[PDB]
Amino acid sequence: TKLKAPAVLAYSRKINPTNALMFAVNWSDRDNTTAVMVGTKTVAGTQSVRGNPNDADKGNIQTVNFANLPHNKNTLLVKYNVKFVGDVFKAELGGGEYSNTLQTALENTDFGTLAYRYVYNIAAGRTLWRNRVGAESIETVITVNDQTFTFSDLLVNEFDEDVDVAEIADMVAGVLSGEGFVTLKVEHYMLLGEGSEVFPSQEFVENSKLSKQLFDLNGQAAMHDQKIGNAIRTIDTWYEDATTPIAVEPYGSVVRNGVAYRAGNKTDLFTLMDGAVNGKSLTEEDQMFVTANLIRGGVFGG
Amino acid sequence: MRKFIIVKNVKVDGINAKSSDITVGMPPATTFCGLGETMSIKTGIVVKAVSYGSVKFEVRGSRFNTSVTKFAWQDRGNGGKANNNSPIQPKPLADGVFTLCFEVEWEDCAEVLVDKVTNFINTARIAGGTIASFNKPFVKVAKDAEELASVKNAMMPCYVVVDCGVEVNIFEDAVNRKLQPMVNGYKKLEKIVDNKHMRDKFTPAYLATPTYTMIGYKMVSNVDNFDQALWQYGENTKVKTIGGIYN
Amino acid sequence: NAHNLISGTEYLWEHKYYNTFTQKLGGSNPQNCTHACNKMRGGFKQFNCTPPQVEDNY
DNA sequence: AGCAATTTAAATAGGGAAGATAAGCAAAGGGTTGACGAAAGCC
DNA sequence: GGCTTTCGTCAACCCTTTGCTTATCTTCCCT
Repeated sequence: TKLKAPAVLAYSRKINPTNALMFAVNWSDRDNTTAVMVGTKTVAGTQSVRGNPNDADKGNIQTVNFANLPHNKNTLLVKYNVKFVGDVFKAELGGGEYSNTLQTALENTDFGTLAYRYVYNIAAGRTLWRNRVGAESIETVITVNDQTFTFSDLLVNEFDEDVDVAEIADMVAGVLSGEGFVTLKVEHYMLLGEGSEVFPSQEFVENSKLSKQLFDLNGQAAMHDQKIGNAIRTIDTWYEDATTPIAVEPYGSVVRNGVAYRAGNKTDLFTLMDGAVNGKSLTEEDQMFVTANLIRGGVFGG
Repeated sequence: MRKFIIVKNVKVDGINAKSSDITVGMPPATTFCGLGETMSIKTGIVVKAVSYGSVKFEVRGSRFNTSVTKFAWQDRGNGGKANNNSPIQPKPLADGVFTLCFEVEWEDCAEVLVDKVTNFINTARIAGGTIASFNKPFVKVAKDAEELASVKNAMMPCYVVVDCGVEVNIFEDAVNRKLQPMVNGYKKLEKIVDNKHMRDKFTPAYLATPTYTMIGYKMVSNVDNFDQALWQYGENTKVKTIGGIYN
Repeated sequence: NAHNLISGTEYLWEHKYYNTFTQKLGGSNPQNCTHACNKMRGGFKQFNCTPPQVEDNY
């Protein structure tokens, strides 16, 4: 009598960011929006591969895409548009009955602090991945339906209580609890410094002469929307022995650390979804994790 | 001293691609030799050989099956069954743009020869296919061998048929040496004693099984000897090239 | 020729010669045609006699 | 109102880093294309 | 006495997934 998940069950992304375009401004005249071009440089060094103490001194020439602030502007600006979409339990590819019993298994999830963690990850500047390391201050300006919100000092590791993140998260959770959508026009101003080096997203190219190739929109330095969205959904502090917020994944998995924080401890998304559709009463953190996966999206079947 | 008339880019569609039971595709040299003797009958210009090349040729269908023809209820006495679909006997159809080059011997001006060949081709039918279009035929002569090659290269671009001969049989060498098989003629099995259901009552008739030779496609300029591309009626109830087996 | 049809189908399926067409001869139910069409229902192998094309853009 | 000069040489070399991954679903239909033989009204 | 219509009769598969060829070009020479 177990309610098996359909193979075709798939949820769409309901937090849609745009490609985060990266401009250069000063800290005073932020309207002087000059775009940061990706340049290409070729750099000489040494090959210091772990298992090669022979090629060590031979030399190493690498062609890398670089992006820097110009030497007349000390502030990096990052412009993007988060798009929180409601209707969060209607799986656009899933079955009707399984998605309906998952919806009526997850009506009581606290959307307020889910939306607070999303808007906090926007406001504290987690969408600036390496662009926050080394900065006098990080000013986040979010336009939410003709309402400008200003953010100066927010520690990104823990989700502190403040009234502006809660104010934006009020209509973000109102969207995520029901229908409609809300658009967050985000502008980040990092006082990086005069001629400082900025960190755009890097593309994967297989057979290319470039060692590192950055993402460029018509030549302008930019971040990928998936990197920005990963930084939105980096809210998971509810897994086993949680010390830092990780990205919401179906297996709680990060690739760089080489460990899945929710695989092998029956806290992965699929076990809690099968528990939700089979009468196991979920916890508040557990429901919040499952709903965060449902608005991250993904196909969950087979 | 040799004379030729070339009809270039003979776009023909509706070609009966069923060359035989085991060959479907390009019409064989028996078809084009039959076309040559057809003009020997209608126009009176008696034709020794025909060299034919394929500019374009597509058999209607997929890469493994030909598109069958929706048959029409045309036999007598099967009314009542006419509302249902007619049964399909296998006849693949094809389209083809050809280039033909007829060895003729002529004693008048080239204009009346061109007009006679044009008036034939306007009423002709290449392999059961309606001749959709054709360029104005032009007369070229092969006084010597360099002039023979001039006529040869005047059929550009086309893939002519060269005979490569039978070693053991058709299937074996088609896999081994990878050459194409086609009908070079027929083999007579039995005399036909009933001439009532035939085209003529006086012309002697035989049941036949198509003999095949193995052939290759080479572009007309890459053919060294034009006599190896000119097919003609041999005296073995078959057709053959003037130059014999292509080497 | 019947030997050509049957032996060619068997050989060109045996010797992996795939430059061919396949035709079921009798139709929907080939037992009214011929015993070989009745039994070899997969169709007879005939030679794909298409010549090479001339590319127009040259 | 066209006239604008000739030769001569264009740098040798050393390097172009590896380590990770490259999803799992579920679909992919049949509908016509039958000729001989045998009852059986019908000129 | 054929003759033309319609109904009954007799069956049963192992498939394979592009090349075939591959285009018609300057030396002497003197006017």
